[PDB]
Amino acid sequence: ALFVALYDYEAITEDDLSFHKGEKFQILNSSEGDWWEARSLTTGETGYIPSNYVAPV
Amino acid sequence: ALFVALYDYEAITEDDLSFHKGEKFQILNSSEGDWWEARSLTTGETGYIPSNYVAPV
Amino acid sequence: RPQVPLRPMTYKAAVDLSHFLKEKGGLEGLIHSQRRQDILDLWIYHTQGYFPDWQNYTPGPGVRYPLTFGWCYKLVPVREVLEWRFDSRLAFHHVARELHPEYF
Amino acid sequence: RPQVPLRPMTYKAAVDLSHFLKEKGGLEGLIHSQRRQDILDLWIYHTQGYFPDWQNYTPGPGVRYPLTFGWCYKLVPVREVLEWRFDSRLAFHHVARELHPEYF
Ligand code: PBM
Ligand code: PBM
Repeated sequence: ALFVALYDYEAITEDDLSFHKGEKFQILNSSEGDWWEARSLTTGETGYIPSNYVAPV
Repeated sequence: ALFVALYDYEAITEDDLSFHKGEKFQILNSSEGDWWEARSLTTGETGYIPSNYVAPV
Repeated sequence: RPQVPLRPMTYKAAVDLSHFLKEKGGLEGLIHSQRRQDILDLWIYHTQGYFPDWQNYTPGPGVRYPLTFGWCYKLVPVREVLEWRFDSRLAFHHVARELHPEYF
Repeated sequence: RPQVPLRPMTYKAAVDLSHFLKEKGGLEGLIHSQRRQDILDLWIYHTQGYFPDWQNYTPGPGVRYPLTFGWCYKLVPVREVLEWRFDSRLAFHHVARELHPEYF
């Protein structure tokens, strides 16, 4: 179940994952709240994303 | 000119204007500030509205 | 659904919000919590455009009166556990200013 | 673009935010005001999802130290007129918890 970024997000913190609309992710953790831990399929970079900014692929 | 509602609104007073998405309006004033006075074509009522909730028809 | 344009608080707006929130009953007796209130204020900020810095109450202990004249809610005991109590006469009597002019 | 999901302020989040703002060259020296700060807190809240109730400083007079360990901004008098002053040692010395261990 991949996910796609519906908006752009620019992290300020280090653990957040910045991304652009259309980028696709694979979620690693989503039970720890509404900020999921995602891995960028494009770069292989992992970090937390605003779950409400992504939608299933 | 005429404007239309992009989203709904729910006023906390009769001096403002509640509405629904798509409601048309006649801007009776927009030089006061960002909360415009207008008349709902769809009801025939005047009240202030969040300018950013309505766009040109 | 954009955050509505900002707009200044005024006696009238405080009085209007009181009756509005009373209509959408829910604060009555609701146990106060800074978080519960911060949430409430942010909702009104996005929704109606009133910068969240109006609903300030007087010190404790006892009943905590609203500092913004027009806001018809006070915090009533039962540290001290409080609740939101609508007190209609707060629109005619600036109690907070009477008892705590230091905030004015 | 939706309001970002809410999340708790953290030591690491406070350290990054401080360095970020420092980079931005904003708060430094700026005269403090509840409004300016609420504006900040709301910006951080909208942008990063950190509920606007963490930026509390210690009681004056004198310098007010942040209770959030990791927030590198302190308030330095320059009611006292205060100025936001960056101090990276706050990420290494939780001053506020010593002056006021009760808060923790
Ligand atoms: C509700 Pb009176 C005693 C001006
Ligand atoms: C919801 Pb506040 C403490 C500017």
